[PDB]
Amino acid sequence: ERGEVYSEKLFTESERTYFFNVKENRKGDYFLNIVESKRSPSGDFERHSIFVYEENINEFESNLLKAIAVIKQKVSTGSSARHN
Amino acid sequence: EVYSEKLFTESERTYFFNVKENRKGDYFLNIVESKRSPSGDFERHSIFVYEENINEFESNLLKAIAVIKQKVST
Ligand SMILES: [Mg+2]
Repeated sequence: ERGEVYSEKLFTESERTYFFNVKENRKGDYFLNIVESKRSPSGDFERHSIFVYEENINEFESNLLKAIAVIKQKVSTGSSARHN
Repeated sequence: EVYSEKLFTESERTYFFNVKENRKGDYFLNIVESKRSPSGDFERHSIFVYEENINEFESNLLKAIAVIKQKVST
């Protein structure tokens, strides 16, 4: 697909499915498009879409990594330890 | 609300990076894009990611971002 540089889909075990897209504009600049597609209880599809331009990618990335770190800090890990 | 950071840009787009806690105590990420219309009204685009999907969401986001970062350094 012309104008579409990269596209990946992520299914989850929840009603949320994500798309990670890299598109090219008229000038040849790239931009990111993150889409969440949520299936409502009724069966309708809600699409939430965020755009990030080439110029703000670095800051977007470092801020994403900082927010995710807060969650990764919280989450319980793999640990003679016996689970279940 | 566990964490909240705002990213201003030199454009009509502002981003929010939020970490919230639900009833159960599970964390979730919320990425918000605030788009400023010429009139002065704000468009809010919001994405939620549950704790259990955070690793896969992050690695997929980083793979897409890397594609852009590789272009700009070429
Ligand atoms: Mg699913």
